[PDB]
Amino acid sequence: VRATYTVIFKNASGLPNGYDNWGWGCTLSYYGGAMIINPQEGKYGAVSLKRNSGSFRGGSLRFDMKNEGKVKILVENSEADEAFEVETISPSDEYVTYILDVDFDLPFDRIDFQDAPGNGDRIWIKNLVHSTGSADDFVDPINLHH
Repeated sequence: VRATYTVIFKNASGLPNGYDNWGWGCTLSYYGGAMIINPQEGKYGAVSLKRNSGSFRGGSLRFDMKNEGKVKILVENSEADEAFEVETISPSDEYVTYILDVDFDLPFDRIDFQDAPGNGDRIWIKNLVHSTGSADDFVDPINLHH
């Protein structure tokens, strides 16, 4: 089957078009094309990118991230009140591109980036894309565009 790629955002100057942030305990800013999340210490803050209409199903999530502390990646189904941890990512000083399988058995309409250690470490995200296909079959439209 042909995979469907959905670019949520490439360079960000604000929240992605068609998305809200249903997170807590962070302030967000935008510079260099990154969504810059500054969690508040003690809050275990998260951005929870909420798709205003419709849902994704399985597949994979791709994004560029750099991060001062561990970052937990999750997805949620709002109607079902269920969250699913996808991955925890170690600190990195430089952007890394991740492509991760989403093994959640339900559709998801939120994607979360959470300050796992709760110590307020900043998180920088660019180039967030969903594919209906697997992480291994991902043909990256961001790098192709370059």
